[PDB]
Amino acid sequence: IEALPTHIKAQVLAEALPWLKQLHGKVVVVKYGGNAMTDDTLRRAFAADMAFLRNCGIHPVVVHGGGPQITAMLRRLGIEGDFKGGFRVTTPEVLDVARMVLFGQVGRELVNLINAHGPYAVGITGEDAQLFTAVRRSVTVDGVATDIGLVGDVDQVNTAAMLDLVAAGRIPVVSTLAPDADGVVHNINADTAAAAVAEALGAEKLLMLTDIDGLYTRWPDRDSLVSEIDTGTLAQLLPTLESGMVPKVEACLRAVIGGVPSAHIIDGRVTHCVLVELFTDAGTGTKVVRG
Amino acid sequence: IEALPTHIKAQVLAEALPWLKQLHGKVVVVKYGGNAMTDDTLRRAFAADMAFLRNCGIHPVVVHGGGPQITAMLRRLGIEGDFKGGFRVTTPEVLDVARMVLFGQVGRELVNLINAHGPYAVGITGEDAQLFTAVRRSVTVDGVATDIGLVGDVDQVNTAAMLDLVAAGRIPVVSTLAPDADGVVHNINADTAAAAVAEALGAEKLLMLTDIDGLYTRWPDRDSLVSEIDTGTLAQLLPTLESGMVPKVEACLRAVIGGVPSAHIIDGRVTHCVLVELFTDAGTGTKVVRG
Amino acid sequence: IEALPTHIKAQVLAEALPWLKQLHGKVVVVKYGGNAMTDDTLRRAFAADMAFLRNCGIHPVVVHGGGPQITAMLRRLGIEGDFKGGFRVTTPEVLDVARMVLFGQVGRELVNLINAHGPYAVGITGEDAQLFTAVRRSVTVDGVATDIGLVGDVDQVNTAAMLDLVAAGRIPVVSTLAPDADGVVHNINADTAAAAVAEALGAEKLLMLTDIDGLYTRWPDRDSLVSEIDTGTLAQLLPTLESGMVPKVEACLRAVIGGVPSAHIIDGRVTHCVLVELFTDAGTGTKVVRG
Amino acid sequence: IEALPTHIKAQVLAEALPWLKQLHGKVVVVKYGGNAMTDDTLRRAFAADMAFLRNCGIHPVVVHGGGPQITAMLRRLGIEGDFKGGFRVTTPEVLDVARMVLFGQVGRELVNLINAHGPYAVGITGEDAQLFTAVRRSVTVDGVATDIGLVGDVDQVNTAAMLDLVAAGRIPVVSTLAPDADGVVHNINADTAAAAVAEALGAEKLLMLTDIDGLYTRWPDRDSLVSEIDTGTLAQLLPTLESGMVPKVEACLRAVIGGVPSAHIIDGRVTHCVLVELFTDAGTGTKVVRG
Amino acid sequence: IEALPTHIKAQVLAEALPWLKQLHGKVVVVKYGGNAMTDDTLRRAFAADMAFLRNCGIHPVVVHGGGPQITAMLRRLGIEGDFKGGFRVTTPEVLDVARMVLFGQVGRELVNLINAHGPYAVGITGEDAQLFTAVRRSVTVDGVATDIGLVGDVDQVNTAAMLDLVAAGRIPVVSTLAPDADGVVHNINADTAAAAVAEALGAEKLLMLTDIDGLYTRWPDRDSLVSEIDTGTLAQLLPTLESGMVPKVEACLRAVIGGVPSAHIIDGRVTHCVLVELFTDAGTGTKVVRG
Amino acid sequence: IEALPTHIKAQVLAEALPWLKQLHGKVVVVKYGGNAMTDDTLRRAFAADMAFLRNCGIHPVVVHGGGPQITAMLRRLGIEGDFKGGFRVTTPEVLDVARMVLFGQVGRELVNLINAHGPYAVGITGEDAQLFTAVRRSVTVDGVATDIGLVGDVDQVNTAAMLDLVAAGRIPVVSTLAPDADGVVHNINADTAAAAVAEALGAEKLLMLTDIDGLYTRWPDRDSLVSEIDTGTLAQLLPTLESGMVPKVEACLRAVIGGVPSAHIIDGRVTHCVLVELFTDAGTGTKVVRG
Ligand SMILES: N#Cc1c[nH]c2ccccc12
Ligand SMILES: N#Cc1c[nH]c2ccccc12
Ligand SMILES: N#Cc1c[nH]c2ccccc12
Repeated sequence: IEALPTHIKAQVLAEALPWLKQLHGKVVVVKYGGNAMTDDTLRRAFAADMAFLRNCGIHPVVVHGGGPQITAMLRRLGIEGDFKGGFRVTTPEVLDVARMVLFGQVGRELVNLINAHGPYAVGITGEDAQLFTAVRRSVTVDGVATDIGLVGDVDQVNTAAMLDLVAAGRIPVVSTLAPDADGVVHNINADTAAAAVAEALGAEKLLMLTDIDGLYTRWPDRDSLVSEIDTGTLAQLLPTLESGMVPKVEACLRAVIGGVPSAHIIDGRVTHCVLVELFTDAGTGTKVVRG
Repeated sequence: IEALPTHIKAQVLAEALPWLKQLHGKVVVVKYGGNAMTDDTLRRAFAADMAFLRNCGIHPVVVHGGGPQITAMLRRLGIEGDFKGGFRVTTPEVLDVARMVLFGQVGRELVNLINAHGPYAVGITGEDAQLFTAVRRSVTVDGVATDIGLVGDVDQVNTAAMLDLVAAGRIPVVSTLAPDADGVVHNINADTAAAAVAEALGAEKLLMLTDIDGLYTRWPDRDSLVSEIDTGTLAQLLPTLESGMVPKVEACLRAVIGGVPSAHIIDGRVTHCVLVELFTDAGTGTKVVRG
Repeated sequence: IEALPTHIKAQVLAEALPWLKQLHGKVVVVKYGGNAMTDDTLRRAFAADMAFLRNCGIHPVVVHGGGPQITAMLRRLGIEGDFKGGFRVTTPEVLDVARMVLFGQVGRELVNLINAHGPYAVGITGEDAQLFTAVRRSVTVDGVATDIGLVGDVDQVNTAAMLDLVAAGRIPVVSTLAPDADGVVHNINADTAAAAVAEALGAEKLLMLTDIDGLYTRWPDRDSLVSEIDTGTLAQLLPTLESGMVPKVEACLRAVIGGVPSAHIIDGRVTHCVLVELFTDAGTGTKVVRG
Repeated sequence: IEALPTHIKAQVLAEALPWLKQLHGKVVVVKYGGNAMTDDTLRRAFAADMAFLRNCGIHPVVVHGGGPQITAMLRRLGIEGDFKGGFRVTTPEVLDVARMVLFGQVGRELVNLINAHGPYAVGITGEDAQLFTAVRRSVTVDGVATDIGLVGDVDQVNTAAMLDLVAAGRIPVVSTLAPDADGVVHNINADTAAAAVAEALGAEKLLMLTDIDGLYTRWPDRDSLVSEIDTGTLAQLLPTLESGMVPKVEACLRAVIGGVPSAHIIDGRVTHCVLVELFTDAGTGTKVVRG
Repeated sequence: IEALPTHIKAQVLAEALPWLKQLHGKVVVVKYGGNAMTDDTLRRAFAADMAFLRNCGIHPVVVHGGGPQITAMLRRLGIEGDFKGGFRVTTPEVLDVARMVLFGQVGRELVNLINAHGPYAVGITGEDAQLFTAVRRSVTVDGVATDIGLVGDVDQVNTAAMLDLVAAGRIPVVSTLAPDADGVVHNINADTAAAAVAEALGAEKLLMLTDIDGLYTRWPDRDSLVSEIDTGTLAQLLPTLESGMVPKVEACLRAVIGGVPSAHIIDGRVTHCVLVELFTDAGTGTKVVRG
Repeated sequence: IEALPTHIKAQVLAEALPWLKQLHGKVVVVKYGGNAMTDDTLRRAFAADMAFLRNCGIHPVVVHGGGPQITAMLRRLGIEGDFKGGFRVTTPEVLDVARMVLFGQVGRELVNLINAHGPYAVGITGEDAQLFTAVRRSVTVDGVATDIGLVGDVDQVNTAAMLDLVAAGRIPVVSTLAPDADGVVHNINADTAAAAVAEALGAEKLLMLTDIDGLYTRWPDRDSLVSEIDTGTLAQLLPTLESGMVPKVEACLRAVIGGVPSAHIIDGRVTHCVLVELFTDAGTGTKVVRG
């Protein structure tokens, strides 16, 4: 990284300035999962980027997933699953495991990585300070939508308390569990919870780290990768995409329709993807705006 | 509770007033473990008492343990232990389990119980916002003090950040894990961590919930239960007590010598023990002051 | 008070918690007169209860009367009265006496009693900082309503200045005198002034200390004492009650219709009546709500 | 006042500017008694001057007396006095009268006069919010100093609470009564209480309204009126002056020695004496500084 | 100024009080030019009056002109002018000169004069902190309105930033230059800029220092000088006045129609004209109100 | 700038993070002159870098020179100079010119350039709000140090007011003129004024833009350019350097000895020199630390 002439290091730094202005003082929600979360080099870069944002006076909020880690813990504990469609039923037992893996293991790693740069990160769920609630969701399994246990969608968000915590300079690292109106804690899909947090906080950008270059119109035609797309066009192509992309795309729609200026699907396999998507025009992600 | 004449309900309420004045605006650290934590009726009463304090403008801080729950999880996961003396060696594997049980299971239950009364509780470890650090401790096993893995004593405490969180009206529920100066997370004995938090925050009282009526000079002589005792006298009798009481008593000494006006050993088997110790002179606990 | 088992002292304390939550941070206006004001034991209990409220983060405002003390001072000064109906005409001379007795004697005693518990109470009239104004009221004497001198109803209240003084932690002790729009000070009936203060400050409760168990439908039928009643029903029975109860009931109507959630007529002959009405369900008072 | 050329109205206004700068944002304690308090034209001018100060961002504090009004009330009430030396013994009965006359009559008139210009004045004694305490004083009667009842000197002053009330824009009008360390209210000489308030608040000036042109070295030699004098010189001539001037001069000494930059003895028989002493060099008063 | 009896110095000071109340805490914009700006004695008096206002808790804002000083500098620099009608075309060269004379010479003198009394004045243009913008204005020259270069009218004003600077206790001294929406700096007529600042800041008064006794209906009939006039009447006589008075009168109309309670045309040849217009009823100026 | 692989744009951005942390919330004083100030491309880059810093929550303070522009204006005005040694005597006439060129021309250009990115810059001298004072300096001309008119060194700095203006988010652009203790304005060398501002504000870095690669031990030996040097070593080589470097080096010594962690001499001929010196390790400047 040293053979690079310094007059060019200068220019890439200077070229960040219009995005520094656009995001100064603003909320950016980042959904973090996939290989950016399981590879050690990408993890440390991700944590360093959160520290970066925060040392620019930008206000990151991290929502994390952890599907595979829950599955591994359930097998270690010998807890046999029930499955309707392709969905595990989350019994009270499974939720306790989900909660202790998400909040007590996965969240901790990111909190510690970020905090290597300063006292920034703090972990939380909807349970803490009543920051958000859940409502039980059913799923559609080849016809009759059905019940699959303590699985929810975000209900209400304590917008005021959340922004107080951010204005105080903290980086909330959110584990997606929250109580319903009766105090019963549900597990919430992390992609959609990111969308709901972004909308409630008036975020400027939703960033969705995913394990793909970006959105493909006609996968796997290479000459079909899009750079930008509107929600209306993104509605009419939703029924066509691979299973893995549906939650990430529904999140971007639910956010951008909800007033978030842009949602982005970026590649988490790229080192410092966040820095390149926010401060560079050479990003590989795809940007969703309204229309 | 209705056959009680109302002129007497009045008097017990009025008799709380001098302790309301003494504790208004003040920090009270409560170590919470034992049967007050495992029995459902005592749990709900404990949570309701934390809500009480907080609706009197008193500032509770809860430090919780969970030794037995860690042990059960380790057996469920089939993780065989190593033991020096009577101490389990906490390998990196054991700490990950300890942390996920303490923060992701035991802390969650108390947060949810308290939050049934309002948005008060928030869970945290030393990892969050760098609130406190640990330093590795060795243990003395019948002679040569020795190493037993990632087990620590509290090092430094971010007093300012902690009191900000309390002045904001929150009830921190602390899980005793914290990073050392190198970012490596240790498990801290909860009794001694309570003592260190109390001293750092300038608490007015340390409350230590324990499964005994109180301190016995000469157990099991009944006519030996003390009501109050000074630290100097409490130093010279320390080498004489049952194994279970040593950490609770060392905590009270380390706190009261450190400037906390009084530490109390109260019985957690009593419903609403906190209310009776703080707002009543008919408490069964034993109070430690300096001298 | 010591032969009472401690597990029962606990329960009556715990049973206060839902009213602590309901009133935390809220304004409670208390009209204080009668035998709770002239008996020494009831006085000290009343003052101690105001200190209690204030050490729970509740915000009491005390409005006091003093009819009989004015009369005694007038006789001591040999000032002969004029009477239309049953009403003394308050000449400029009588008002100067009323003001100096109410503010300079009766208010002082309560300020001093309360302040024995801390720097809480501060005395005031509408004259101070222009906190409220009066408008001259006429009275109805068996037909033609007529003039009886410098006697008023509360006009406007400086809501902002009043709540600043309360948020500062003070317990205003109000003597009901205020200037009209021309600077001429009037004496205001204390019961109705309490109602107007409660409505202006957005109080949660109006407490009216009176020398009776509570409201009787058909006095003196014992089996006619009510526990709760709505304003509409309380309008249609108003023309039926003893002379002494009319101002206390008109106050509760004017307050509850004005948005105060509940007004209460409680017995000031009961030691710590305030504590039992606020923090106990075994109260003897009668509660007025809208409907 | 109209035949005066306007170029000269201009100059006297401009000539106030260096005292506006000196006193902007500062505390001025004014002892107010005598004929400035009993003549209606001088009263209204005094009140208007307090409003003036306050509309210049200056912070007046008024301490008032009222000796003669107490005496008249005692005679109206037929309360016979006891006298040691020339001093009335203030029994509990006399104090109740003193307090109700000072706070409930004399203070009220000034509060109302000032408040004709805005919501500025608020009345208070040491009893309110524990603003100051008294300590019982004995007197020297031709030899053996002796006890004369509930008469005190100011003990401690709640400097913080007092300046909060002033920074809030209020003009405290102080009646000199305060409780001792046991809650027993004493009457304090107003001249000396003014001196103690001035010293406690870090006032810039003490103003002492008195019924004389100013200090005379050798009364009644006309060519003996002084314009300025230091405390050391003012100590050595104290044993020589008329009885009426001793309390006013002891006040100025106790204040200026206590750090108040200057104390002034001005003539309260002069309309707007305060304005002329503060904003004009043509004052008739006498100024005391240290040395 | 000493042969004046002191009882009369008192009365003129006391007679200022109702204007102190009216303007306490309020914004007063002062247009300053003409002989009050070029004569040394009038300059120092003007600066002293700004200090006066500020030491009364009044908030002056000074807008200054400087037409003749620009002309002299242009001749010193040998820059030949172009003239359409009677108007100099302000080329880029002329504006650089105008800006450096207005901000770098004329503004500096007033800043320094005022600051002799304290740290009050601070100089600024629309360029600083984007405090206001300009829009290019054309002029009407005996028919076809035409372009005369970089000359503007005030466009938008950063009301919030301006009042922050004033609430901080500063006296802004404004040089009328500001950028247009494209960053190109224009010179703004000072009289009309004063009117726009007054309206944007919600000033209580606009003061326009001019070199005349006041407005004459039928100049030069002496018996035609007016003391007060409404905007409607001031519209219909505008087409009749001398060239020099049109900008001063258009300013007063644009301000008073814009909600400023009164605009005043006062004589800047009078020492301390500001003090006499604000704090005296013997002013020679003419007051404009709406109607 | 597009043929650069994006994984490398990422790394140079990520490599800025440790200097973002070091300077977040801190003061950086930048002396700005020379060719970075006269070339249009370097000007716009400089202004953009100030906007950059400010959108990272860093607090730049710009001190500017302008020697050559003063000289040109003096010749345009035909003002003949007097010279002792190589120094122009600054008469009152020369200072008025210096002040109007520095504040009214050179400062304006930078204010406008920076403000193209937002409302950040505000121009000021020591005259404004009494922000700093000067003391007359003499010079040493081949022996006898002598007087050269109204030329000064910075005396006192209003540290509090200056940091208020910066905490408010403003970028002060300072023109080095200030009054002495008698109100007489002096011109201050900009290099040394930068050093004094840096020391007074507790800056983290002093940046000195100069027209050279950096400090040469033995100019013009190329193999003599230093990267870092301590003050003690920088004292003993000071008597050896070219005339142009002495003020820049004396500034760095006076700053670093005064507690500023590092002063830097960087090349203003390099586009975005500020960005490369602060956020890159490939800088060409030379850093001065204490020792
Ligand atoms: N709200 C909230 C919080 C939950 N955990 C925390 C740790 C430090 C500061 C704040 C919070
Ligand atoms: N407002 C008001 C007050 C009237 N008297 C007082 C005494 C202490 C504090 C505040 C006030
Ligand atoms: N806004 C603004 C300012 C422009 N110059 C200033 C000098 C001192 C304080 C504030 C400002």
